[PDB]
Amino acid sequence: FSTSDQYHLVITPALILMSQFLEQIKFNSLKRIAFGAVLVRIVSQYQRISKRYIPEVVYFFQKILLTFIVKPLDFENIRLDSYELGLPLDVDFTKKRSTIIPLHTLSTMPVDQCVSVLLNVMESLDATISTVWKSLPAFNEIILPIQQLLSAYTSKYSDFEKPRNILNKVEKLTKFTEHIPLALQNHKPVSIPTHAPKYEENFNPINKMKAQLKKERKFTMKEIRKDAK
Amino acid sequence: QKALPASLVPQAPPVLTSKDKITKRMIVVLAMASLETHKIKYVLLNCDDHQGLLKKMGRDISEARPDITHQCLLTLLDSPINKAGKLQVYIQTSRGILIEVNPTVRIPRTFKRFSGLMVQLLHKLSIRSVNSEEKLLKVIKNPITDHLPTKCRKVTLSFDAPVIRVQDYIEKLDDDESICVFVGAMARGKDNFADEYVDEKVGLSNYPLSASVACSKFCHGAEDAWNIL
Amino acid sequence: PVLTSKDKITKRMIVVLAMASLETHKIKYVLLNCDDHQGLLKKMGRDISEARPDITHQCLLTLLDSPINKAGKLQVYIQTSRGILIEVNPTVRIPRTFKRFSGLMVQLLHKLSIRSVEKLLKVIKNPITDHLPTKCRKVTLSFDAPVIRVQDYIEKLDDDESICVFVGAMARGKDNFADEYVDEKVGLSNYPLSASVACSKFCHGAEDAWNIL
Amino acid sequence: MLHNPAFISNPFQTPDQVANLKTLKENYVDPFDVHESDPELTHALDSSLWELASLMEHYHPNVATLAKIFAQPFKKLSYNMEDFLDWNYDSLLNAESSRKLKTLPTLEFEAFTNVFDNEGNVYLPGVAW
Amino acid sequence: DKKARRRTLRFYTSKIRFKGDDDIPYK
Amino acid sequence: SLVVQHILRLLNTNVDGNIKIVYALTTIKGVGRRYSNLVCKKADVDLHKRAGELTQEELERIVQIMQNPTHYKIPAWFLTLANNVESKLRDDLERLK
Amino acid sequence: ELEQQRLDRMNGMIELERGVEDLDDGFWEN
RNA sequence: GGAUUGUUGAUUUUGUGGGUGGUGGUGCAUGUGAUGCCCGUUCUGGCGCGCGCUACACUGACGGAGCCAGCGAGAAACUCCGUCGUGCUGGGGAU
Repeated sequence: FSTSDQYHLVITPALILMSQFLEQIKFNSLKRIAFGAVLVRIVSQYQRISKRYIPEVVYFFQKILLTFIVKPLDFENIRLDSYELGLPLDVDFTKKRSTIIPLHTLSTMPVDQCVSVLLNVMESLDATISTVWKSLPAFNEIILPIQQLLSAYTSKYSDFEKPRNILNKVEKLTKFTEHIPLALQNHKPVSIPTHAPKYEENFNPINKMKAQLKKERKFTMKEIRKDAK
Repeated sequence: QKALPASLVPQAPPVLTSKDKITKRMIVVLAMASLETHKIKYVLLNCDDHQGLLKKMGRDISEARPDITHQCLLTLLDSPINKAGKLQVYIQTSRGILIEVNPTVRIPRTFKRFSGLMVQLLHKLSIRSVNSEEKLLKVIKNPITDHLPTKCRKVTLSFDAPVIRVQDYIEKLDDDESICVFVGAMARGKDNFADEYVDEKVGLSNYPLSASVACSKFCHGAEDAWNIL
Repeated sequence: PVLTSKDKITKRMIVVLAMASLETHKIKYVLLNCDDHQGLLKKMGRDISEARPDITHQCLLTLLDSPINKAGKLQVYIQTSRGILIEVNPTVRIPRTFKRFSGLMVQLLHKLSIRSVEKLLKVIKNPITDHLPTKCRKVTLSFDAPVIRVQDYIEKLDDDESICVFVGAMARGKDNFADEYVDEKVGLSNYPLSASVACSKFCHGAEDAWNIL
Repeated sequence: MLHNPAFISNPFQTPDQVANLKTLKENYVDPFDVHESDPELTHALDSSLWELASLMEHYHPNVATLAKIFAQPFKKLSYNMEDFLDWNYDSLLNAESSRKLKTLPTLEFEAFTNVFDNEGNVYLPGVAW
Repeated sequence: DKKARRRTLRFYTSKIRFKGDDDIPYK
Repeated sequence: SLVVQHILRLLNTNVDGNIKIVYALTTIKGVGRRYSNLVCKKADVDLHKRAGELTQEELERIVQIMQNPTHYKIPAWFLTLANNVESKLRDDLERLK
Repeated sequence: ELEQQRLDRMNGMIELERGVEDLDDGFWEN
């Protein structure tokens, strides 16, 4: 089916049903988070062209990133559902670890699995920043909470490179984008009112029946008088 | 720092009226319109359609062209100055009939239906809208000067007169004042039909200009002057 | 000099009356009109809304009578709706009345030629692009497009080049008739403009830009 | 806040006016403070609603249409709030099914060799069977 | 509460141009 | 800082909030000055108010007063031939000749 | 042809050629 | 062992796919041209010349109150207090 449509029979209920999962599901288990991670990928490609904004993708990203750093006491506006999924400090974050999540592993489910789910979620974040949020006028507002989260990632894990590249990438986008006051109610001036004329195509300088009676009755009345005269 | 207007919703600029004299404006007097009716049904006399009858009237067929008057109103009314509510058209028929053209009217594009309106207008003395809310074409009492704004500049289009820039002319004129252009829809004739009322005559180009071309050229520069766009 | 499609070097104004509805119908062939021939067009199956060669006449009338034409710096092309291209000689003096305007187009479309004793109106082979100047800028009139000052537009353009305007003679229709040839779309005014008004406004700007006067 | 008229560019504005406009664009900073708790000191009135502009790119069509109202003239005097309060994910899905107008299903001309990635053309890169 | 104010706003709700070369309607 | 008190739609009719209640309701078809006065008196809406200043319950009471006028004891007062002629006259004309 | 149709559908051209704005008639009301 | 015809005999009927503009014109080149260019049948009906009066409201409309004449033998306009309000409106009263 054509994903790049404003309205579709199957995509729109699927996307609405699907956006519900990115927000409603607790995502309090590695299986649950990995399910959400793949859910992100499909919605990302559903908008591979339409490039529309899905607020749940912002919400899902914020909690999962914070879920793996559990709290640092600096993000009290983010609702966490599990505090026991914090990644350990001993994690290397330099080995080459597969970011592809098999769906068959979902049934099976530790640190390596937790880290891999983080990357696949993390890699999707760069694509969303690079494509979708970059165009949006509120990019700085949308990326501001995410930027703070990744600063914790770099500070906690210096060796971990993925947040730094995206933090550098995020910095590049903000520099070029000109954050100017929005201007939308500039309207094209409306013309003077407009009416067509009313008339008769062939102009005369029961209604017809009445006139015929009047015209000739006078003729009748006149001619009787002269005859009687 | 300036407070914004309460309502940014577009409002059509007021339909200017002869009773209103204060507003700065642009009056165009299509002097010497060849508009005459006659029963065959009353039909607007034309140079081509009715040659024999107008000979029977004794008037020259050369100057029996309501097409020129029709063309001037089309470009004048369809001009984007009219859409800005800053222009009216007066028509001084060669017979001596002065017609006020409401800026809101829509003369039909086809000349045949235009002729239907003129025999229609000349006989009832008026034209009403399809919705019956405003009088669009109304004949008005001579002299033309009374209907003009109290403070107004009068000029005629003269081939022999010095060539001027319409944009520079209107810029140097005052603001509260208005400008009157007496355009000769007359096909060929001496340019004195508005000498009594007008104070000076100006040329628009070195080359001869049709009435439709000259008035259109005048108004386009006017919008460059007042930035009507 | 009377400008011709052969000469490509000279800076010239090409105003293109695209999608012109000048159609000949025989019951004898006569130019179709929205009002004169309503039942006949219904039998032909075409909508009478887009059956107005009237709109095309005034555009030619204002273009040909503009001062720029008198200065020998403007040419007009007419792309008929069915796909017939017509070049309008600048020297032609088309009739002021529409009835005589219609009588010429039936002669032109059938004879493919109107000669005087150069050819005043000539049907020519499509596409328009080959006839246009080699170095030439192409634009149309789009109401939705940003509004631009014509005088500022022509001034910022180069000198050896030329500018083409594809003006849509339709009563109503989508502004995609000349999308294939053109490189950009420009609006002339915030308010909608008639084909006659818009080109008359446009040609006035060209006269001021070059000081044709 | 929705629109600052000082930042509109006019075709008639003189070159000096153009230059002054660019300097104003460069030096602007959003003054709204998110951490201030007193609503009379947040400096929100000097800010603008860029966030509402993003919502007009919302994935849901009708939601995008509602956000587009800010780009349209404010002819409507008020909106009946009770018609917008109790909406849920279930209600939206039910409303989608109970649609007044029914449309034809469309298909994608683009072809993907594999729906999931391996462990030519892959639909879902990064996810594997 | 919704039903109460649903009654309120019924009385607040209020139920319910040529351009270019467009000609006047024929007849 | 918290103190809680232009148009309105009544009977599917737009009445300007600017006008007095009684004469704002007069615009309603079938509603006269005296009838609107009586309705305002029955609703216990003191007549001086503008249509805009009326609260919800007052508008509800006005609607109930009108929609059930007998229920609130409102007084009962408030709630071819031409061708034939032409043919006959033509016969008269012919007979006269 | 298909690419132009896809661009049209992305912009709100819905094929029964109506518009998305029409789908928003009474949706919020009920 | 009768798909189908009007008795008939595989000529059709049904379902799915599916090429065709062609008893088509108009000119061009000694009829011809992979020519250029475009794109029916039978009936049934078919006034002119003139008067007088009322309106286009705020000097007005509506609700109360106050009141003043003279002709002639088979009252109003008006004044006082109120409502309304520049909206073809509470003017207009045809259908």
